[PDB]
Amino acid sequence: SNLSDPITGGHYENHNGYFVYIDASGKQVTGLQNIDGNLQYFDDNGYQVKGSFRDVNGKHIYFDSVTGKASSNVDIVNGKAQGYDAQGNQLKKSYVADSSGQTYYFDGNGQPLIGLQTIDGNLQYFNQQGVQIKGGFQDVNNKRIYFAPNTGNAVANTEIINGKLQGRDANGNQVKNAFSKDVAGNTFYFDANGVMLTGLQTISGKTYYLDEQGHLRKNYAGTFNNQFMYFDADTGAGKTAIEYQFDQGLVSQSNENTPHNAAKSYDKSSFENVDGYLTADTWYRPTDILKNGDTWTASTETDMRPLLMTWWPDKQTQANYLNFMSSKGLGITTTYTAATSQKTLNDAAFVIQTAIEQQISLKKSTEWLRDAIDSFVKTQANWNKQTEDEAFDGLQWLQGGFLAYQDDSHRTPNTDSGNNRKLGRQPINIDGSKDTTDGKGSEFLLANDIDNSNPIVQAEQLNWLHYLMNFGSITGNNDNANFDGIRVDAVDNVDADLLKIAGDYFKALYGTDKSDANANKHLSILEDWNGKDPQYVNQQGNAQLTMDYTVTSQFGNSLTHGANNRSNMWYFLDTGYYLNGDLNKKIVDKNRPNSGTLVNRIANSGDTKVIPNYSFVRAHDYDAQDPIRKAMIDHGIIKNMQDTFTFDQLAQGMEFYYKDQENPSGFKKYNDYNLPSAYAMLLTNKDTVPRVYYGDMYLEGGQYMEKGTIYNPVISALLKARIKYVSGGQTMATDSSGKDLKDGETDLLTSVRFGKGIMTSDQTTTQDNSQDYKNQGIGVIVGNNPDLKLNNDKTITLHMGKAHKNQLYRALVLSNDSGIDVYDSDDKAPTLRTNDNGDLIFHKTNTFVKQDGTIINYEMKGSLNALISGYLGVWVPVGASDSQDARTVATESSSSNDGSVFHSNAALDSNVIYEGFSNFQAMPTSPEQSTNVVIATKANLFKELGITSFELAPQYRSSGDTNYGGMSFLDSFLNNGYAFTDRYDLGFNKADGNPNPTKYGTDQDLRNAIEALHKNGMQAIADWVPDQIYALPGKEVVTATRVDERGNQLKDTDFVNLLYVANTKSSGVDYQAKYGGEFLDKLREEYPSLFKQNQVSTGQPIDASTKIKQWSAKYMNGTNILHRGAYYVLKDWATNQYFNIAKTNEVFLPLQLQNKDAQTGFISDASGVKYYSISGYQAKDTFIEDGNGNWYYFDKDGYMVRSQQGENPIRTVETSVNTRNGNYYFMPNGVELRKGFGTDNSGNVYYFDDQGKMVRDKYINDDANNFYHLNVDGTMSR
Ligand SMILES: [Ca+2]
Repeated sequence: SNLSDPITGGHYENHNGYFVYIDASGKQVTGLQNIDGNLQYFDDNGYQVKGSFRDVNGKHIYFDSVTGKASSNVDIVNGKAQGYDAQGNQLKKSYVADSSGQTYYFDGNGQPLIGLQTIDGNLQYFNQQGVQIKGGFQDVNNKRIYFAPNTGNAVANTEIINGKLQGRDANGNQVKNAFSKDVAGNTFYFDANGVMLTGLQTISGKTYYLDEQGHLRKNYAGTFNNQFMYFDADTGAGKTAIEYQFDQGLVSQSNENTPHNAAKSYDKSSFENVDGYLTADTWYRPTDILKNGDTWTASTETDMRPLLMTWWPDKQTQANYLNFMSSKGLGITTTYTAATSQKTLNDAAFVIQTAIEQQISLKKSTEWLRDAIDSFVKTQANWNKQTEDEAFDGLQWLQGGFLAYQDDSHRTPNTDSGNNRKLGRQPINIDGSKDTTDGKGSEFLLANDIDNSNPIVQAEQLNWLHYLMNFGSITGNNDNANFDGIRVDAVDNVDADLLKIAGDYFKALYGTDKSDANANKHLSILEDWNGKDPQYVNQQGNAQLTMDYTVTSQFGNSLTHGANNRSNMWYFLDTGYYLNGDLNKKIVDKNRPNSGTLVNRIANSGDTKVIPNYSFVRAHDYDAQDPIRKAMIDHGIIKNMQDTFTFDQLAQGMEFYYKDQENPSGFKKYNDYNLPSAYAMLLTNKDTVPRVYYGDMYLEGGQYMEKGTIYNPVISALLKARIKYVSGGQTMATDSSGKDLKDGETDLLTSVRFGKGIMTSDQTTTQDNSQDYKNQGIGVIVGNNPDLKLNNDKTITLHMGKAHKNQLYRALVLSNDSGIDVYDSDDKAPTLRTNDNGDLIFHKTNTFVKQDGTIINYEMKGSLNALISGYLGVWVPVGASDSQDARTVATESSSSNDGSVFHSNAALDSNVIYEGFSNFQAMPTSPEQSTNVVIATKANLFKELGITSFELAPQYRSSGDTNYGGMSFLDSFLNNGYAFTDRYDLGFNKADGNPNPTKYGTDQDLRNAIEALHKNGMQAIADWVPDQIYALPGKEVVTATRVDERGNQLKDTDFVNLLYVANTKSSGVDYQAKYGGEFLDKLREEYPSLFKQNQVSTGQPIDASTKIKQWSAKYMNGTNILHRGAYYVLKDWATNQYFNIAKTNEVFLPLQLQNKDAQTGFISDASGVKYYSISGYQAKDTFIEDGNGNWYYFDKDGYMVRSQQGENPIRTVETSVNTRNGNYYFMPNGVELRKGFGTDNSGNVYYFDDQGKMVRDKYINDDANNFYHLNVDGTMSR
């Protein structure tokens, strides 16, 4: 178990080059101590010991030289070596490696073994001091033995004696007249004189080829005797490759059972199917049924049987089916291989059929068989994800990989999109001009990706958008229960036309381009992560607000992420904005490489036009999802981030996450540092709409608003202070000039706001002579160094401005060693008065006086606790009225002719968005505690924090645990609303009348929540989620290619243009059917131009001429891989045609099923070799694999390709299956060379890969460390 009980909550300190550990108590630690799972030791002075042994109790414990952690070592004790484990026990009969990477083996007495030894059946050598010889020869006994580099085990090896290679075996004896290897893995042959042989050699009646170096060449084809010869993969022995290796002659399969097992009918009646095609788990209606295994009786429509009882795609599958069903008690357990004769396999299928009919009679059911078939099917690579090339790079990380659907009118016309499906039309690639680069958008994200490039689908997205912005009017005839603005989810993963469609809709219906008051009545945001999206959005007129990741990113590097090494606060300034960082001169740099922060705040007087934006520190999807899961992983609750977790599992993890977040130590493993300081900056910045995350205010798990966070009071104060004081111009500075700090420099950031009409440091009074400014403005000081101590001389200054000369200021918020104090009003806080120039001066030590109460002492000291790791001071002017409001109302006048919607100014800055949900909330324990019920009772609270818009979670009904194939995502099983089946169901009752809330409550709860926010003068934001939809219940057959997030075919995939069963069709009787397209006709009549205006990506306008009441594949770009297999849709290998039964004039079935004679096997004729598949058809223009694993290609004429004498064996193949195109090497018996070198008629050597294709223009490596190069023309330079 444990040598010492663990301790937590104490910091490590370093004194005089040594680590000390100080307890939670504040006590220095001596002796052996398990601290946070690591066993460590401190001597009597309290210093930590590293790379030395210490004696505690009966244990001799070594501690590591880097970490000081207890680990195994060997100590020379008195005269002798003795091994020790991590717990300090002398080891017996065990290997141990010491500090220097040497290995000993200690015996029963603890004494190391010396000399030659056999251990666990391994021969090893030890030097006279007991050390293990590794990676060298050694003359023990008469003999000479080589010992392996890591194991130290005896192995054959070669060395160069004099000038000639010699071979040494495992026993240390030289090798004479035999094959022997070397450590690398090369085989040589050594003659009677000991000397290695070269070239072509015949020994023991067999011929081997040794190259110039003497290496035995296996799986090597070439013309050695002026006649072809292929050298074996097993032993390298030469075969003439004249003998055919296929073991299956042409045989007829028809017999007495064929007419009985044939299909009753060739159509959808007698065959289970998808769009006419058949699947591996298809059941069919045979003409007759061998009831009970005795008597054949005509079948009744309900007597369905599995196709795999009677037919198989190939012999391998047949043999596997037989072996699998056998193991389940259905007959003699059989070891069948593809090599087993076809007659034998078919006979064995029938004894299994008989047994099947017996267990059907015995059980009076077929469900046991459904489960047996289903299980067997998943076993086969062609019918599972093994042929789907699961990958996790990029967005594939979420669900394991994507399939892009194709326009294929010949095979899958229902699924044809009518030449739509333009992928990756993100803002920067809206016109496809970056399709060949990484600037093509990652169109595929999650689930079923909707084709937003299709005009018809674009119209439907507008219908949905109308439905949300009139939700209340339509669903409750309540014109006060309507959403006011939107958030556009996943901007970079959809067609950017949607932004224009949304923008123009808002223009038409609300005149958002007419005034700031109209625009700001419908606050709308974008989830737009690309670093070039801000500038796009601004070119297109800011119809929705861009995020400002530049500021969120800098919070990450300078405050929020990591215990120690953080970027300086200097980086917030982006001094590069000005030429030569001339803060003195302030000349703007007109021509920089598109870099830096979106809005400069060094001296922002409102004089330069800037891009309007929202900003945040954290989000429901930023710094939440990963930490919450890392916490679960760290405590063994789940293994992987994509792992499925239950709600209970989430709750347990959440308890650790909370413990870490509130940790008094001040260290955070999963959670973010300095959130209060980050909000202090977020909430005082000019030219932004800040957004506040629910999960920084309340705890992210459990019930909605169940418990506030420790940050709540500080952030609540900042929010109320923002209403009272935050207006006017801004400045921002740091006691720093770059990455590195000079002697006095603290790297403390100073951010100031001046008051309503005050735009600069030196401005003394407003132009309009308003006095509002005097009691407004704010001062913020922040640091990222919890070990910050000022020099005695040093002074830190807030330039509150020449509009605030001689004024008294009081603290709103001040940090200290146990927390951050919050001062709710002037009387309770320390005051400090500004000088003649308007500066508040601060020293290492300060003596502040309260306005009436007392004298206060306060040090400018970095602190470390749960609320901060650094410094935070905020100061406000005393004398602020109780109802003082510094905000600017938005003006109804047409201020701008620029065409733009949003404008960054004091009015827009007066808004605050509250993102009011967390993805990790628990499900409501009762209807009364549902989020939207709570929001209604609590609307008041947010009015007083200055929230002007409430961003509600997506209200769409969760797809839940439903999972038709593939990886489920956390959105779905956590019911957060981002994963949904029905876009229009926002919590309606079941059709039987029973309640059916979402995670957030019923549809009435939502309308009440929205109204309540309007009664308190707040807007409601709808989450618009056009990228995807989950768990569609209806199957269709699509043509699919395996693709990465950008829709580019994976480099090494056979999955190209294959038929696949996907879940793409909606129920048709859901709320998408009720409300789909219903509002478009009214909209076209009222606002024609929306439907006549051309969209950029398509050159076309949106098309409301077709309505979408039911989703189906034709409106989709693709899906995450569904784990069904590349050939779950059944196909004949010979002709490559897929089976179908939809229309009687174009039926294709295996011939057995139509009571015709199916012949199968290889048959020679005067012209060449032919092959017939199990379904009875001739192989033409296709690759075919025999029962022994050999591959062949059959040409257009139906003949196996084979090399002729004196002619080039390399052939260029062009097939119906395009992926297989390439240069192949076929032997005289037609076998394809794979994973090996092949000589042409002229002596040039080429290499052919795992699948037989020639490899060109690359270096190729070998298991024995041999390197070769292949030229562009294919030849091997080597
Ligand atoms: Ca997409």
